[PDB]
Amino acid sequence: QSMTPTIITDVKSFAIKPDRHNLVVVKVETNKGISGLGCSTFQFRPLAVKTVVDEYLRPLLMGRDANEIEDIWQVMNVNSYWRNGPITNNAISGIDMALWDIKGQLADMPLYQLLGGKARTAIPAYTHAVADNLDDLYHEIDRFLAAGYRYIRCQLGFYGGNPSQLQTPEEPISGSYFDQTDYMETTLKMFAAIKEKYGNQFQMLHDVHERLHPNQAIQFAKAAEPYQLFFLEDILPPDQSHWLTQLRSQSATPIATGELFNNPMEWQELVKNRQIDFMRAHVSQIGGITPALKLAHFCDAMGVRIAWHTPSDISPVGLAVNTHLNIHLHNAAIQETIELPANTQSVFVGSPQPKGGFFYPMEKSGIGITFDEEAAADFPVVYRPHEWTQSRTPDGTLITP
Amino acid sequence: QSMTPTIITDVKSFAIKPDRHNLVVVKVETNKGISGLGCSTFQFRPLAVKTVVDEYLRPLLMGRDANEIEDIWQVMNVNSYWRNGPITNNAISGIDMALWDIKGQLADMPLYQLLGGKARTAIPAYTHAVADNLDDLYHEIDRFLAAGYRYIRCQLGFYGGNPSQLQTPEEPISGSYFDQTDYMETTLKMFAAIKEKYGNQFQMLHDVHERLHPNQAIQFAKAAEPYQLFFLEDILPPDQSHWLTQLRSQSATPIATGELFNNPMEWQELVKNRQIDFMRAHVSQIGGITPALKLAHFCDAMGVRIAWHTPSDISPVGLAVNTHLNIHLHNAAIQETIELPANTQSVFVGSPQPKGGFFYPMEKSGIGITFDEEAAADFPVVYRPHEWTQSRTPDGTLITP
Amino acid sequence: QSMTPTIITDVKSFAIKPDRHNLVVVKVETNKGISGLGCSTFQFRPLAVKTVVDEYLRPLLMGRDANEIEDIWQVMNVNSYWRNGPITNNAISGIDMALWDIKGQLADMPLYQLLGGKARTAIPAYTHAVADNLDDLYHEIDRFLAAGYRYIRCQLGFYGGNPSQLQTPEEPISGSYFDQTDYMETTLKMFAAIKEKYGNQFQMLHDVHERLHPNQAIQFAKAAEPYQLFFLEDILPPDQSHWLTQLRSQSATPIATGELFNNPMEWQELVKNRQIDFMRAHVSQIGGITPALKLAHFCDAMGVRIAWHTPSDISPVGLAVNTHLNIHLHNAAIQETIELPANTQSVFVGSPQPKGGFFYPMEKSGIGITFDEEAAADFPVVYRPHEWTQSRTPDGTLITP
Amino acid sequence: QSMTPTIITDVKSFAIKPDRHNLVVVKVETNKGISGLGCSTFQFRPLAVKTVVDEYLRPLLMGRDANEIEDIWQVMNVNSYWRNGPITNNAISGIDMALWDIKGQLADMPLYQLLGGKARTAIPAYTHAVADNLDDLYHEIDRFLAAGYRYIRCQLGFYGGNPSQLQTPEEPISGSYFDQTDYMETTLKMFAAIKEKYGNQFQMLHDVHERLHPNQAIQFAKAAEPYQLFFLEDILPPDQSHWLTQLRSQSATPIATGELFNNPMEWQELVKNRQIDFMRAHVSQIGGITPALKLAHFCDAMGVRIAWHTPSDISPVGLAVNTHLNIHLHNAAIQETIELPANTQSVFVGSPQPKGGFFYPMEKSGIGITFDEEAAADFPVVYRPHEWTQSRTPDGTLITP
Ligand SMILES: [Cl-]
Ligand SMILES: [Cl-]
Ligand SMILES: [Cl-]
Ligand SMILES: [Cl-]
Ligand SMILES: [Cl-]
Ligand SMILES: [Cl-]
Ligand SMILES: [Mg+2]
Ligand SMILES: [Mg+2]
Ligand SMILES: [Mg+2]
Ligand SMILES: [Mg+2]
Repeated sequence: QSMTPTIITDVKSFAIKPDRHNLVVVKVETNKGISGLGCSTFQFRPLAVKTVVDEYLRPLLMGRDANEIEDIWQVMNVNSYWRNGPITNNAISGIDMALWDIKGQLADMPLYQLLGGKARTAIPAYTHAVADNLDDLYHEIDRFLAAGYRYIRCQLGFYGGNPSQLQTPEEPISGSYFDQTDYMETTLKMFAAIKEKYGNQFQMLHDVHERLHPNQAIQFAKAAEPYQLFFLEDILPPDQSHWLTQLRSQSATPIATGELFNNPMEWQELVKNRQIDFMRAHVSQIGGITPALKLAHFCDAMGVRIAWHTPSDISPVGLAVNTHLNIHLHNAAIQETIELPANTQSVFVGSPQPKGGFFYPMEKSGIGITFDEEAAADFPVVYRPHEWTQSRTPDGTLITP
Repeated sequence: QSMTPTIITDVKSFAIKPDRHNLVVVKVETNKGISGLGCSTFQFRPLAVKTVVDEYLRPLLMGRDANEIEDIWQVMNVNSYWRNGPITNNAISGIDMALWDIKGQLADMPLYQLLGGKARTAIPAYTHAVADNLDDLYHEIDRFLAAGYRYIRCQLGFYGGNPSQLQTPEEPISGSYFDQTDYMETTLKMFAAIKEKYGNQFQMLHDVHERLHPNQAIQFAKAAEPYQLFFLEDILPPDQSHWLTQLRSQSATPIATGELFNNPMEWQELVKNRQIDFMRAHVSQIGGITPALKLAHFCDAMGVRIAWHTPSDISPVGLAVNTHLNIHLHNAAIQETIELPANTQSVFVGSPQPKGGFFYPMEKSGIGITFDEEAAADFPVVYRPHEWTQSRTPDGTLITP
Repeated sequence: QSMTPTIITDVKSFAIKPDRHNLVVVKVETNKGISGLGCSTFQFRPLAVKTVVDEYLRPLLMGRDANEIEDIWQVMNVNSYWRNGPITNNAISGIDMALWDIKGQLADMPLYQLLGGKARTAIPAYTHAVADNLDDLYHEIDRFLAAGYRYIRCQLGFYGGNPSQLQTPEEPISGSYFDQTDYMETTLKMFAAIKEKYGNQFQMLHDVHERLHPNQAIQFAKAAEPYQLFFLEDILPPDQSHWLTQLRSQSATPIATGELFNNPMEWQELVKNRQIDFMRAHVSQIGGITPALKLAHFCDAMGVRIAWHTPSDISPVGLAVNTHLNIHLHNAAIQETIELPANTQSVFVGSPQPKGGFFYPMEKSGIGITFDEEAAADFPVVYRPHEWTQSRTPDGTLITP
Repeated sequence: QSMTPTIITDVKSFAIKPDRHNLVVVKVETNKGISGLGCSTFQFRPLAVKTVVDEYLRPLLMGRDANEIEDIWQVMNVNSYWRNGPITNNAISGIDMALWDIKGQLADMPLYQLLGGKARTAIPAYTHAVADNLDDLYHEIDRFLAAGYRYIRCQLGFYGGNPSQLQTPEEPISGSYFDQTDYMETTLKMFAAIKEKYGNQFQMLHDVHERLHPNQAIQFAKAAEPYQLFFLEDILPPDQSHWLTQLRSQSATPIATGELFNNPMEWQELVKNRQIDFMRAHVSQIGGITPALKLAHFCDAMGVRIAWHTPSDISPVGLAVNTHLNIHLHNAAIQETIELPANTQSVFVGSPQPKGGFFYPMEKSGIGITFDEEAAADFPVVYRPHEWTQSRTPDGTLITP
C-alpha cells in the first residue's frame, strides 16, 4: 500500500505556565514514532481540561488509527453525549490538532500545503496599543507604524479596578468596576484624536469586549462608523447577538465577533444572515482544525471573513496552527499578534513571528512546533484569580466580562 | 526545506469516446515527473471544453507552482472575467483535480487520506432499473437485490420519441415527445406496485429530470411521499427552484437537486434555507474538488447531505474523485453507479467498482487512475445529436430536458 | 400565404480583432438570400465561442425555419442539457440576434419598429473620463460637456499593476495589485472635487467593478450618496449581491449591477425584491434579444430600469442591437458609449454614433449593420493575457476582477 | 427610408350585438389605406366604452404616427390622469390592438410572426360542459371527447334564480340566489362522479367564479386536490386574493385567477410570490397586446403560465388576438373556447375555430379579421339587465358575482 494505519500509542497533556498565562498542550504518540502536538489552552480552567484529556480522551483514543482524523473528530465531539462548551472542546482540539500535525509529517508537507496550499503571500498582522493617556498611546502607535504595521487595535483608558476609584453606592459588592458611559465617551474621544493625527496611515481596530447593554452597543457601533475601523469587535455578548439586526439596518460599521463561541448555535444564524463581517472564533474553543475548516468554508459561502482569535493566552502550537490556516484560507483577513516572551520560547521551538507587519508561511512539515518536555517541567500551573471576570458597573451589577 | 515548488511543465487535454459518451480528461505535467489527471467531461460540448483548456488555461498555467491549489483555483475561476457555466467550469475542474492528484502523489497518500481520512467504512451505492413494463423492471430489481444493493433508482416507461407515438396537433414541430400526465400517472403506478411487491427490502429513488411545470412538480412530489423514497430528484428546473417553498411547507418527501448547477447563485438560497435534503452537484460542473469541498462544508453546516452526480457520462477520473470525496466527507450519503464498459477500462486503469452494494476506499496515492495515451488515440470524439434535449409536450412546447 | 418558411442554409462565425478587442460575430444565411448578423463577443474566450457555433449550433440549426425565433431560442438554450454561462450564451446570442435581423429585413422595418416602435426620441449616452490626476480628469470632463454629454463615468487613478508599486510582503504572488482603501479614499476625493467644480452641470457615474469586500462595498456606497450619481455600479460580485439587503435599508445611492450576469438565478431575487435600480446585463451574455426583451419586461413590472452593458469589447452588431432596444423599451435609461476605431469601421458598416449626447433611432431594416467578410480576413484573433483579471490586494489575495 | 410614418386619419367605434352579447370593436384608419381592428368588448357597459373612444381617444390620437405603438400605449394609459379600470382599459385596448394589426399588415406577417414566431405547434383548447344533472353532463363530456378535447370545464347545477327556489327569510331582497354549501357539495359530488366514470381520459377545469367567503374558498380548493384538475379558477375575489397564502401552504391544487383584473396592483404580489399557477387576464381589461406581452413575460420569469380569458363575450378580433398570443408565448397554456354563432360570423370574417381540440396558427397578415361595417349596422346594442351580477346568499347578502 501507499499508506498503513498510524496507531495511537499514547496521549499526554501538559498544563504549564512559562510566562503570564496557563497553557495546556497535548501530545499524541504513534507506533511510527511520529508525534503530534495540539493546543487545548483554556487559561482559566487548565486543570479541568487536563482531567478530560487524561481520564477520558486518552482511553477513548488509545489504539485508534490516527489517519482517520475526520472520523476521530466526529467520535470525540459527541463522546460525552452532552457536548460543546469550553472545557469539552479544548480537550478535543488538542487531539485534533495533533492528528493534523502527524498527517502533515507523514506527508512531509507543512500544514498549509497539506490543506491545499496558499491563498496569499502572507497574512497581515495587527498589534495592540493600550495606554491611559493619548500621548503614551501615540508613542505605541508610532513604534508599530515604524515596524510596518498597518492595522493596530487601540484602547484608551483601563476599565476595571477597585470600586474606590469611581462613584458607587456604599459598601459596594467586591469586583472590577468601570463606568460604561465613561468607556464610550473616552473611546470616541480616542477615535477622533487618532483620526486627526494619523488619518489614513493605518486602520484602527477596537474591542468592546461585551462591556455594554444592547442599546448602548448599538449606539456605540453607530458612533464608530465615521472612523473607518478595520473592525469593531464583540459589541454584544453571545446570547444577545440577535440585537445586531437593529444595528445592521442602520449602520455599516464593520462587525467582528466570535472569540467566545463554543457552540455552533451561537453562530449559525449570524453567519447565514450575514449579520457579521468577520468571524473571530478561537480554534481550540470550537474543537480544532477539523471544525475550523468547515466553519471557514461556511463563512466563505456567505462572504464572511475569518480572523481567528489569537491572544496572548494561546500556546505557540495554537499560534502556528492559526498561521497555517491564515495562509491557506481564501477568506482569512488578519492575524492578531502579541509578542512571545522568552520562557515560552524556551519550551516551544519554531514559533512564528511577524516580519514587517505580516506573517509568512511556515515551512517545517506538520504544524512546525517542537515541545521541550524537560523545560516544560520547570513551569507548573499557577492559580490566578483573574478578577476582571467579575466586572461590575457602578451600581454593582455583574456584567458580561 | 520539506517542500519545493512543483512547477507545471505541460497541460494536455484528451477528448475521447471509448464507449457511449464523449469524455474529456486533462493531464498536468510537472518538473518533478509527477503528473495528475482531471475530469472535464461535459459530454455535449467536448470540443469546446478542449478549446478552453488548450488555448486559454494552458498558457495561463504554464510555469506556475502546482502546490498552491487554492490560489490557482481562485485565479482560474475569474480569469475570463465572466465566469461560471458548464464549459468554463469543466475546463477549470480538469486542472483542479489534476493538481489534487499531484499533491496526493507528493504526499504518498490516497486523496481521501490527504483530505483528512475517512468518515465511514464505505459509501452505499445505488443502481438504475428502467424498463417499459413492470415485469422487466422487477427482473432488474431482483438482480440488483441479489447483488447487495439496498438503493435502486426506478423508472417505468420511456418518455421521449417521435410525435407519431402520441396524440399531437398536425405537423408537429420535430422533437422528442412525451405526455406529462402519462409520466406522472405511470410513475405513481410504479411506486405502488414496487411497494406492494418489495416493501422494505430496498429504498427507491426516482429522477423527475425537470419534466414538469411547477405546480405539477409540487403535486407529484406530494404524491410520492407515501412511498418513502430515499430521494426524489430534480422536480424543478434550476431557475424555478424557489417553487420548493410551497412544497416544503406541506410535504416531507426527501428532495435532491443540483446536477445541473454551475453557478453558486443556483444553490445559495436553497442550501441556506434548507429547501433541499441532498445536493447533487456534478463536481466538474462546479469547478473541481476545491469548490466541491467548500460546498460540502456549507451544506454540512445546514444539515444538507451530498450525493454527487455520477452518471454514465463521467470519466473514470471523475468517478474516482467522487469515491474519495464520498469516503472522506461526513455528510456524503450515496454514490450513484452505472457499470463501466470494456473499452473505457482499456484506456483508464484503476477505476473503482461497487462491491456488495458499497464503494470502498481507494488506496493508490492521489486520485488513483492511470491513463493510456496510446489506447485513447483509438477513440476520437464522435458527434452525437442527443435529440432528448429537444423535449416537447404534445402541443409542441419545448420544455426543460 | 403572406409568409413562407425561411430556411437556414448556413451558419458562419468570425473571430476577429480589428482593433483592441477580440470580437466574435455570427452570420446566418437563408434560402431567401436574406442573411442576419449577431454578436457573440466574449473577448476573453473567442475561440471557445467559435467552437460552439461551428461544431454544435450549426448542425443543430441547419434546415430549421428561421421565422420561429422564439422556438429556436428555447431549443438552443437547453440543447447541451447543462446551460447558461458565458461561452454557451454568447454562442446562442449570435444566432438569436441574426434571426431577429432576418425578421426585420423580411418585414422591411428597423428592429426597433418591428418590436413595437419607439418609447422616446433618443436615448441619453454616457462617456468615460479616466485619468491619474484631477487636472487631466477635468480636461476630459470639459471636452465631454462641450460635446453635449450630461452623464459621464468618472474614475481617478488606476488600480492595477506591478506589486513593486505598493507595499506588499516579500516575493509577492504575481498579479495586478491595488489597495482597496486607497481606491475608496481617492474615489471619494474625486467625487468631492468634481461636485465642487461642476455642481449640477452633469451627473457622474462610477464603476466599483467588484473591487471590494462586502462591508467595504456597503460603506463605500453609503459614502457616495451625497454626490448624487446617476448610478454606482457593481459594488458587489454576483454571488454576494444579497449583501445589498443591508445597504438598501440605510442608503438611497442608486445601484446598478448585472454586466457579469449569465444565469437567471443571479438576478431573479434582486429584481423581484427591487434591490437594484438599474439592470446592466450584457445582452450576448444572457443569450440575445429574445431573453433580453423578457428581462426588460420583468424589470419594468418591478420599476427596475435597463442600462445594457455596452463596453469597448462589443461588436458593432451588438452596439446596434442595444441602440434598437434602448429606443424601443420604455424602461431603458442610458447607453454607455465608447468611441469606435477606424479598423473596426472598415469591417462593419452602419454603426451608430452619439450625436449631441444621445443615440437616435437607426432606420435601416433589421439590425442595420453590414459585415465585410473580405476586410475581416485581415484581422485574425490575437491572444491577449489580460493580467487585470488576476487582481490582488497587497497581501496577495486573488480578488474578483 | 425603409419605413415612413403611418399617420392616423380616423378612429371609429362600433357597439353591436349580433348574437347574445354586446360587443365593442374599434377601427383605426391611416394615410396608407391600411386599417386595423381592435377589441374593446366590455359587454356590461358598451355605450360607456364607445363614449371614451369617440369623445376622448379619437381627438387624442388623430394625426399621430401609428408606428410608435409603445409610445402611444404609454400616452393613452395615463391620459386621463386617473387610470386603470374596465371602461378606461377597454377603450385603450381597441386602439392598441388596431395599431398592432396595422404593424403586422405593413410587415406582411401574421401577428404571431411579427412578435417573434411560434413557441408550439398549436395551443390546446378547452370547452364548457354544464348541466343540471350528471346524465346530461356526461352526454356533453362524451361529445367533446369524441371531438378531440382533452380539457373540459365542468359544472353541475345552476347557481342563481329566484329566491322562491330555496329557503330564505320572508320578503327577500330581489336578486339571483344560491346556497354556497349546496354549490360546494354538488360540485365535489360532480368531481367524484366524473373521476369514477372517465378517470384519466381528460382533465377537468372548474370555475368557482368568486362564489365563496375566504375560508370556504380555501376549504373547497383543498377538497378539489384529489381530482387533479387542470386548474381551479377564481376561488377568491380580486381584493381578497391574499388569502391564497393560507391555501398555498397546505394545498397543491392548481390555481388560476385574473379574468377580473384591470389594475397591475391586483396581480403584482400574486405573480412575484408565485401564489397562482395560471394568470387568466382578459387582454382588453388590461389595456391590449402591449401590456399583455409585458405581463406574460413577468409571469414567465416567475414560472407562472398564461390562460387568457376568452369567454363568449369577446369579439372575434379579441379571439384572434388571443390565438396569436397563445401560439407565440412560451408560457401560454390553454385557450378557452366557446362556439361562435352565425350572425357574428356574418359581421366578422376570419375567426379562428378549434380543430381536433387545438387552435392552430392564423396566417393572414396582422390580426386576420375583417369587419363588415354594413352588416354590423343591422345589429345595434340592446340593453340587458344581467341579474346574475346581483348574486345573493339565502340571507340576502349581496356577494361578489
Ligand atoms: Cl481595544
Ligand atoms: Cl460556459
Ligand atoms: Cl428514475
Ligand atoms: Cl468608473
Ligand atoms: Cl373605469
Ligand atoms: Cl365551471
Ligand atoms: Mg476580543
Ligand atoms: Mg438526475
Ligand atoms: Mg461595469
Ligand atoms: Mg372564469
